[PDB]
Amino acid sequence: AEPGIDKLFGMVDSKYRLTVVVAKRAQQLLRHGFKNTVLEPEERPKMQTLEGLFDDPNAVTWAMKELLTGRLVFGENLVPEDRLQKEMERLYPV
Amino acid sequence: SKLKAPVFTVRTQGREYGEFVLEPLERGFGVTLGNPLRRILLSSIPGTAVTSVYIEDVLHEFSTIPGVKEDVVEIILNLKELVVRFLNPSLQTVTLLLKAEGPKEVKARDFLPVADVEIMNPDLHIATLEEGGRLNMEVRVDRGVGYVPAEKHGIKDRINAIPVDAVFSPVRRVAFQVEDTRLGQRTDLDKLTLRIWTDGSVTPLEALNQAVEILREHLTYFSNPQDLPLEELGLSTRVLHSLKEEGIESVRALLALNLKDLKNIPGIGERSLEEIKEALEKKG
Amino acid sequence: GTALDQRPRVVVGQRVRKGDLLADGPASENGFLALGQNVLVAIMPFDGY
Amino acid sequence: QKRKLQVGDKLANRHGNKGVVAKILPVEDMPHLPDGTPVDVILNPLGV
Amino acid sequence: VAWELIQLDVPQEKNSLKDLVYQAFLRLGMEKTARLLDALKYYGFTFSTTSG
Amino acid sequence: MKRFARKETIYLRGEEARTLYRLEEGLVRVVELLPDGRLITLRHVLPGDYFGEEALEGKAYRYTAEAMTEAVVQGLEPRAMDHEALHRVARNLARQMRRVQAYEAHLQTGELRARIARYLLFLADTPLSARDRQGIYVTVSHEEIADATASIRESVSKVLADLRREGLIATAYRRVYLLDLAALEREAGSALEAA
Repeated sequence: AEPGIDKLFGMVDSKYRLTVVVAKRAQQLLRHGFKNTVLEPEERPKMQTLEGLFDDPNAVTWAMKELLTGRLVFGENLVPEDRLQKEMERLYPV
Repeated sequence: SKLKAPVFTVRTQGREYGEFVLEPLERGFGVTLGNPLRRILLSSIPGTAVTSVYIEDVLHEFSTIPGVKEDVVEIILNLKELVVRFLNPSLQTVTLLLKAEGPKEVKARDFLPVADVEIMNPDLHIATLEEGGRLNMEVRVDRGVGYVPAEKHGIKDRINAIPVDAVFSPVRRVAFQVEDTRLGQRTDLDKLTLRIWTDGSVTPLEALNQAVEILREHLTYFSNPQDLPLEELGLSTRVLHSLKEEGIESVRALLALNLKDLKNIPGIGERSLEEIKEALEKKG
Repeated sequence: GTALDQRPRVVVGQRVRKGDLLADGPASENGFLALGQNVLVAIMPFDGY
Repeated sequence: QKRKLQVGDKLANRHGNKGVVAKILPVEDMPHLPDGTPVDVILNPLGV
Repeated sequence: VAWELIQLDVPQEKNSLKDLVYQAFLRLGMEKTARLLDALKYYGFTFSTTSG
Repeated sequence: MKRFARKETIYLRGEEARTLYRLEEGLVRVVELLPDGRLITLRHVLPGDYFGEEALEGKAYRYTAEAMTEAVVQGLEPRAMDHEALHRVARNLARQMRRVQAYEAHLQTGELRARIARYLLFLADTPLSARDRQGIYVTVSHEEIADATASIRESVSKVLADLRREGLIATAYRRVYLLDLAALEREAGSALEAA
C-alpha cells in the first residue's frame, strides 16, 4: 500500500481530487525539473542503484510525499492559469 | 556439568559409501549438525561432469549416426552418467577421445587413457555399433560446482561441438540419523550418524570434510559488524590511448612503470611525462 | 510441432515372433503407452507455493 | 528445440488433477524420506 | 487494538478471519490492514506446510 | 641481440634481406637517398616496432635504416615465427602503416614553421627526448629536421633562429630545448601520431 494513503484520502472530499492534485503536481515537477520542490534535501525520496543512493525519478512519489508534508495548497480557482505558469517559469526557468 | 569432546567413528565401504558417527552430543544437536552438512553436501560439493561433446560428421544433438543404434540425444544422456576422477588437484579440464567401430558395444573403457584421469565406472554403456558403424568423438569434461544447464555455460571446443548439461555434484545421496544415547548420568543425549553416497570421484570423508570446511568458512562471516583507471583520470588524450594500448589501464600500473619502463614506451617521451607528473601532483 | 520419432528396441540377431515389437513409436515404452513419467510425489502444502 | 520443464508449464494426471509449475526448488530444500530420498513433486491436498 | 479485535477463545476460520480483516480495515485503515493481510498469509502458509 | 651506436646503420639498401629486426631500445629512422643527394626520412621506428619488413616479402632491403640514438635491436628469422609472433607482426605493421600515413599527412600540412614545430613536438614523445633544469629537450640536428620536414638545412636553421629569437625554443650542440609548449602546440595546429 502507498504510504499515508488513508491520510491522503483524509485531505480530500473525493479520492479523484487527490488523484488530480497528485497528477498535476507531478506534471509541474517534471516540467520544472524538480527544482520547484517543497521538500528538504533529507526529505528527498531515494532510489538504490548499483552506484548508490540517487534521486527518485518517479514524480508521482514526489508529489504524494510533498502532499503529505502539507506545504502544498490545492483547490479550485486559486489563480489564473497563465499567471501561474509564467510566475513558475520566472521562479524556475526551463 | 559440561559435556566433553565426543568420540568420532568412521566406517567406509570403498569410495562410494560412508558412515560417520559423532557421540555423545547434547539433545537436539544431532539435527543441528546433521542437517546443514546435508544441504552443503548436496549443493556445494565440487565435482566433474561432461561439459561438451563433439561427434564426427554430427552437426547437432538431434542428428542420427549411421551404424549406431542409439540416437545422439541418448548418447549424450549416457555420457551424463560418466564419472571422471581427476588425480591432479590443479587439473580443471580434460578432453577425452574415443574411437571405435564394427559390431561392438562401446563401454567407458574404450576411452583413450589420459594421465591423472581415472574412469570410476568403466562398465557404463555408451553406444551399440553395427558393421560399418563408426564412432569417433571428443568429450570435454570440466571441474565445477552445482548444476549448470547447457544454455548457461554454452561451452564449445569447436563449431560442431554440442554443449551438454553439466551435473557437477559428485554426491549422490545424503541421509542422517539421530538416535538416543546416555553418558552415565545424563540421558536423552544425541548420537549422530551421517550416511553419504557418492559416485566414487570424491570420497565420502573428503566430501564431509569439504562440507564442514565450507560451513566453518561461512561461519567466519559473522566477524565484522556494521587504484583507478587512467581512461577516467582525465589525462591527456595521447596519454589515454598510448598508456591504455601499452598493456596498462590504471595508476597502479603507471606506478609500477619504473624509470626504465615508462620512458621505454614508444609513445611516451617528455610531453607525456609532464601530464603524468601533473596527475601525480593532483593525487599524490 | 511435437516430434514423432521411432527408436529400435531390438538387437542384431535377436529372434522375434509374429507381432513382436521391433521399434517403439513416439510416447511409448516397450510397446506400452507412455504419456508422461513416473515421479515420487508427496501430498502436502508447501509455503503457499 | 529441446524444452526442459520450467516455471509456468502445465502438468496433469489421469484423474483430472491439473496444475502449473510455480516453483522449482533445489534438492536440499525438498522434503525427503528418512533414508535421504527426496520427493519429486509436491501436490496440495486441498485439491482433492 | 489487536487484542481487542481477536477472538482468542475460538479457533480461527474463514468467518472469524474475515471479521478480523474488516474490523482491522475500520480501525487501522488500508495500509495496516494490508500489512496484517501479508502477515496472516505468511504465517498461515508457514504453519500450513509443517502442519502435516 | 645487437647494440648499435648513433648514426650507425642496421642495414643498407640493395643488401640481402635475410633478417627481420625488432627495435628493443632507442630510435631508428628509415630513409632513402635521392638522386640530387638529398636525404629524406621516410619513417620513424620506435621501440617494439618491427622493421626490415622486406625480409618477409622480397629478397633485398629497399631502404636504409639508421640509428638515431644508441639502439638495441633483436634479429629474428621470419620462417621461424609462430601464430602469436605473426599476430604481433601484423598488429605492429598496421600501427606503422597508420603512423607512416600520419607522417605523410604531416609532411604536406602547414608551412615550414608549423611542420618544424610539429616534428619537434613529435620528437618530444620519442627516446630522442629527455629533460633537465632548463626544461624538456630533444637531441636532433637541423639536417635531420630538414630530412623529416620536407626541406633543406638553411631554411630550417632560419626558422629555428626565428623561434629562438621569439623565445619559443633554444638551441646548442645538436640539442633543442622547448621553452614554450603551448605556443609550439598552437603553431603545429594538429599533433602527429606518436603511437
